[PDB]
Amino acid sequence: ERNVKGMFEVLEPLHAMMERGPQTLKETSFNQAYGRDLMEAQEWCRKYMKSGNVKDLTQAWDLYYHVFRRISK
Amino acid sequence: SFHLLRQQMSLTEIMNTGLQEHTDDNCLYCVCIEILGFQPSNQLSMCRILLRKEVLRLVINLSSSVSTKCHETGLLTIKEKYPQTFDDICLYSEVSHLLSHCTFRLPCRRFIQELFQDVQFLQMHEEAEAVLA
Ligand SMILES: [Zn+2]
Repeated sequence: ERNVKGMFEVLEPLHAMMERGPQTLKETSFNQAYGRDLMEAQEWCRKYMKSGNVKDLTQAWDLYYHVFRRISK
Repeated sequence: SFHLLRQQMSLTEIMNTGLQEHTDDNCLYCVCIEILGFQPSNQLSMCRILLRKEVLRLVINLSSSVSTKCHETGLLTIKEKYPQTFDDICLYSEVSHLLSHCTFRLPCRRFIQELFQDVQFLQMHEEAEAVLA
């Protein structure tokens, strides 16, 4: 649908609930595994949202696809 | 604003410059005009300006690595139908500059730099010959 403000509202509550700190051992394990990629992708998404250019969104979606392919296995 | 128009209108029907961040600096050729007295670039054979942003948007779509084979096939169709569109050095400069600022996978980066292998670059070599003697 080419809806950037739709996927933003889809995956920003995930960043919000990930920003309050892990509370269990499974959440700490998920943070230690994927938290750097899920932070850098959010940084690239913010860089895209400030100054609109797909050059900043392609790297964030590459990191998101890497995290998705590692989770799905 | 070509990325939004390309979603609804295809490649054959659009046929019936294209570089975003291209200046004198950061180009393989355009740096040498002021410093070394290079000749200005030739006028190539808006018939080629649209293919320039088409190949650039295909390469920047190739950076996300979501569906790389579709853009692989599209880039190879561009190469097979128009083999002289990969000859302008001012486009090689921008695709190398975008490779120098984004996250490309290694076979993807190898494919992109391999498409620019069988190139001549006659005009910059002969202008090096002209400034040489
Ligand atoms: Zn140039």
